[PDB]
Order: sequence, then C-alpha cells, then structure tokens
Amino acid sequence: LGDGFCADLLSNVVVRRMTFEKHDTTYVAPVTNERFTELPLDHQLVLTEQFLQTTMPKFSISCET
Amino acid sequence: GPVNARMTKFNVVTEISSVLVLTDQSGAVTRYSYCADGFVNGLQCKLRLFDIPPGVYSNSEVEYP
Ligand SMILES: *[C@@H]1O[C@H](CO)[C@@H](O)[C@H](O)[C@H]1NC(C)=O
Repeated sequence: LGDGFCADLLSNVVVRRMTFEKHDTTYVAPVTNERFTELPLDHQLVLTEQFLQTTMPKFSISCET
Repeated sequence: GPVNARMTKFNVVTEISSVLVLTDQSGAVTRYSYCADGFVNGLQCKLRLFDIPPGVYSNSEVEYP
C-alpha cells in the first residue's frame, strides 16, 4: 500500500505492516584481547539471482516515410 | 522550330524528379545527378554524397503504387 503497509487479502481485508529479513556481514572485527565471540555452527547455501538489461535492437528510421 | 544550317531542342516533362546538386563558393550548381537514373543514383541521394565510400548502408526503400 505504500509507507511500509501491506494489504492481506486472503480471508478478509486487513492492513498489516511490512518487514524485511535481517542480514549479517562478512567483516570480522579483530580479536585484540580475551573476550566472548559468536561463531557459527553451520551454514546455509543460498542462491540469489540478479537481472541486468544489457541490450536493445537497433533502429533505422526513414522519417519522411 | 525552323531548321538552320541546327534546331532548338525540346523536352516535355511528364513527372516530378529529385536531383542531388553540388554548389560552388558563389552558390551556383556545378554538379548534379538525378535520383532515379539508376540504382547507385538513389543511394547517392539517400546519403547526400556523390562519391560513396565503401560501407553498409541501411533502409533503402521501394515505392509501390
Ligand atoms: C569552398 O569554398 C572555399 C571558399 O569559401 C574554397 O576553398 C572552395 O571553393 C571550396 N572548398 C571546399 C573544400 O569545398
């Protein structure tokens, strides 16, 4: 609907909020003293697709025609 | 026309023509070529060139009644 709102049209008409899934980063801050750190136990393999337009046809125009 | 010695020559025009022309410094035409006297003449008028360098020249069109 705009402004972070969404319309749920499954059972009856409801207006909810949108959220987004939170991601992480690959930069690890350096360990300079003894402390706690949070290491992963396992990983999920993920495929992400990305489309980018590169081409068009050319045109020749006879504007008198 | 009275024959002398020759005679005044005559040409009845039947249709409208296109002609490519080259002018000199003073604006007087010093070189022409009719656009329908041949195949190369039509390409000369399409490109506005008398001496056509080699290339690929697109979208020449055929007229139909
Ligand atoms: C164009 O006119 C100039 C003088 O204005 C003279 O050099 C010559 O008649 C023409 N030159 C070319 C390159 O067409």
